[PDB]
Amino acid sequence: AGGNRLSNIHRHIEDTSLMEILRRVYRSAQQFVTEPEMIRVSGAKLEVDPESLNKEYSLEPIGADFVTDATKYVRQRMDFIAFASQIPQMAERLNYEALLNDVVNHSGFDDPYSYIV
Amino acid sequence: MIRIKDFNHVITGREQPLDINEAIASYITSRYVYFKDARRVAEETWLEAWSLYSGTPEAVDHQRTQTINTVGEVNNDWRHRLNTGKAYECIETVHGYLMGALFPNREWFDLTPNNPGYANEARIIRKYLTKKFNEGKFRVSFEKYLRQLLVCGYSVMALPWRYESRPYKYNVTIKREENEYYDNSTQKANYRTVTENRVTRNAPEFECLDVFDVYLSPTSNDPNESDFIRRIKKTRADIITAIKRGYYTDIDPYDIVNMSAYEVNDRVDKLTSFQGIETNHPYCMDDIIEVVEYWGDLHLDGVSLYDVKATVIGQTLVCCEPNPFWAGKPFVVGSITELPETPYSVGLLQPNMGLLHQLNIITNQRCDNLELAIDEMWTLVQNSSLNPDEVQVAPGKVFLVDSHDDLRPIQRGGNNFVVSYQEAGLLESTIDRNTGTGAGGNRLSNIHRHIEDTSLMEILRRVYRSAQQFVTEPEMIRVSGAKLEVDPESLNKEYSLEPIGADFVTDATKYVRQRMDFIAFASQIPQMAERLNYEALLNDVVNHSGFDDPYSYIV
Amino acid sequence: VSLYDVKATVIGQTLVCCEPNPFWAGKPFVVGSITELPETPYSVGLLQPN
Amino acid sequence: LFPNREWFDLTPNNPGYANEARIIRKYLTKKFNEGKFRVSFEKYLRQLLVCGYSVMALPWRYESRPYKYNVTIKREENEYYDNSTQKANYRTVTENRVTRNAPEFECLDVFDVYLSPTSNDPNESDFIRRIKKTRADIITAIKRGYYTDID
Amino acid sequence: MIRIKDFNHVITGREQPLDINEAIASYITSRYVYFKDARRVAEETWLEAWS
Repeated sequence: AGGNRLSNIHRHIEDTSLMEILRRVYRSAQQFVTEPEMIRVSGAKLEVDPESLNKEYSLEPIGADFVTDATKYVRQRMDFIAFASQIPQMAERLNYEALLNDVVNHSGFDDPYSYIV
Repeated sequence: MIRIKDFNHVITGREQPLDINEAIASYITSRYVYFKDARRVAEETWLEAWSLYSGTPEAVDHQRTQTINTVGEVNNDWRHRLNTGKAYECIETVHGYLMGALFPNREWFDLTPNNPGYANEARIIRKYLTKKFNEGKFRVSFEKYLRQLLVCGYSVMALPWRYESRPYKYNVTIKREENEYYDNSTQKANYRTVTENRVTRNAPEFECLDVFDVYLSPTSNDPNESDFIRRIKKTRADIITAIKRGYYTDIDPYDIVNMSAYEVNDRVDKLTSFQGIETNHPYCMDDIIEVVEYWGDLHLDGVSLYDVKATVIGQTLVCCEPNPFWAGKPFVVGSITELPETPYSVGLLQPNMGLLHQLNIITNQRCDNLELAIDEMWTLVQNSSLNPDEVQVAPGKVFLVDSHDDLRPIQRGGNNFVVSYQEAGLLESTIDRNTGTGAGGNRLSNIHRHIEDTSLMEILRRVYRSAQQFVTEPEMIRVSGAKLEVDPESLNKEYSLEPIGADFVTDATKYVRQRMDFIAFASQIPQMAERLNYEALLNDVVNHSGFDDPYSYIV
Repeated sequence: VSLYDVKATVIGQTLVCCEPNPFWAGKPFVVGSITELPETPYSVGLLQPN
Repeated sequence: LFPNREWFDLTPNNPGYANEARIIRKYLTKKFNEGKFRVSFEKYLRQLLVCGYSVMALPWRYESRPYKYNVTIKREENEYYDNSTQKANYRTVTENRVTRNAPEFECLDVFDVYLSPTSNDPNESDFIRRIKKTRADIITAIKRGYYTDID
Repeated sequence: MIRIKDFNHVITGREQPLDINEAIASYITSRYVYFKDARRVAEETWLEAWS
């Protein structure tokens, strides 16, 4: 009822204002911020054109539900591994390399590959 | 003179028309006039539904002009111009439920290939469509589209790869700013001049079109296969660009300046006045021209052309060609409650519009009577001592009179407001009970299923077919995360994809669960456990587990 | 002549700046709406119907 | 909209751009924290709810770009003032500072922002803005060469 | 005199305006006036909502 109405309004506002602001901000940052300035502002240790900016250096902004999306992504793999590992003939036939790589990359860490030897 | 053999044509007579361009222009004009004339009552119903939905003094003024037709010979000249917002809240509740059902999460659609050997291409096309939808702001356009559909019972959406929506390159010469910080020696003339290749569009990829500007055939029963007539606002700059590109051929670039100006529809004017913006112009930018765009069949005198796109500027045919889209016209028509003889359906308001008007009338009449029923009044009779300038209320005031009955409060009669309140409550209950916003879940699920099957899935079908037709392998790989000769015949049979909504997760879960249960039953007994094709079982499970690159998980 | 996607600055009936849009993402202004109508850029607020 | 301070994420379309996506996300988070984005968004949303229409101006506008300057000041190198504390004996220094003349994120007024009446997309319409700009800012713009046709 | 070739431009007529700066200034002023005048009722609605 009221929750439904407010959820619809929140969806519309997030899709129209917040995501548009995010899009404008990161595209302007990509246009105007250099590599040394960016790594010096942020915690860390560039030639583009408008055509390629929409093609390969494109980012898609999402709200606070990224934790839920990553949780679903990781849970799909965990359920698949749990089903496959119980049966020996299929347990030997999994690519744990790719499985662990996807899990660590979508586990929500800031430096995920630092946890892989 | 268009080449008739270039079209899907049927020779219906011995003599073909002399000048096919004027013949087609006259046919299109006559069809447009007929479509406008046969839809007169429906447009009035849509406009009064919009007036009921929107709450403004102008909307109330428009509503009070329709109550004679809708409710009947009743009095509606109350000095109260209040609106209850009942239609507004019904539309918003249904809209919120439908948004929640149609886009519950970000993976709201899936493309299942019909040929199992087309899975990689299906996944790549799905990623391309997700990127396309995110870039084209599809959700906002679909929100407008659904609001219009729920209010009017009929809506239209234009999809990308239209001529006005194709992106184009251009050159810009600009002063590039290289430093974040401005110093005391900051001069703009000393900046490096840079010529940049930029890409832009002149029209949105996904657009919600106006029902007062989109016309369908009155005798057609399938809205998506009906003849399509659209009125387009195109600038002289756009027409010059089209002529230079060669899309418009029979019109003069320096006569389009003297070409007739755009005329705004009266219904659109009233709809905008409802919001409070005067689209009526002291000047209309002096730049907008009316364009008549026709999709469908031309039944002329001596020849009939099938599935054509035509463009007319005024009374002259500037474009005429076979439909360049293999999936049909890039316009999707959406309906709520389809009737067996009309292409326009019934909206959520239309069954309840008389009740909405009656509720507004009852509320206004009750307010008019109540404003008079509240005031406390007194009566003073002539006497010798109590003057009318001494009769005022004070705590404990003593009136020095000669008779106790000189000043007396006025006794008001019994007010008949309880019946008005009861009838207003009954009307509100009836409106919520007819709309389905209470059962109610069943009504909303039926509406959601119809909308998903009619509008969203048709949009998905047309968009992925147009992507397969117009998008090349290299740019598709560039757009999607990844590391082509087809024809309309094979397109529907081997390279065919089935679009489904958010229930693909449930489908994959069921598909995996059947195999899981079968394996669990078979593995408990050694005699049957040794006869299982684990290669096939694992392959199907990993392919239907919902991964993006499922074969990367198999050694 | 028709110019597309330009930034212009005017100080009292004189044009003091006119250039192509220097932003690849479009203008740095974001317009927010609540209930978008099919023919208006201005939407419906929460107080407007009431 | 803001249940926690990790209220947004940037997912790259190309899987080879994940590191740069993370750097851009961190840069955007720090910029949002510094530019007082939340208060501006509260004002923006309040205006949007009241009117049904609101406008927000984002950074990298000319009036919001940072600039450097020099100031000559007396640094206080001692924590406690004694009976022989004299400001004239302090160390005179010239410090290089950075600042802005306009906020990076600003909620604009709907009575000062105008759009095209016949446009359907509010974010793709013609934009007209009325700006209160000081003569000092106009002098700075003319000196920097951004304004060329006024004295 | 701004350079037209620097813009995303479309030539719509045979004769370009004599003074492009004044032409653009007049166009912007007319557009501002039109936008302000076409929005008078909505501005009343907004001020009423604020009140």
